[PDB]
Amino acid sequence: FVNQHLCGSHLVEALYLVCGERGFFYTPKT
Amino acid sequence: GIVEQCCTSICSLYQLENYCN
Repeated sequence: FVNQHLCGSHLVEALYLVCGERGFFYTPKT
Repeated sequence: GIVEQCCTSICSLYQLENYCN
């Protein structure tokens, strides 16, 4: 069934979109 | 943190927004 989880590059893209010009910090586990 | 909340589980918009600068 359709996946609602945001992981990896998809999570980074999500932050890019929602945070907009505010920006954000991110660190992967891998 | 964001991984457990949004990747392992499912997160809402305001949870995600709270990780922004």
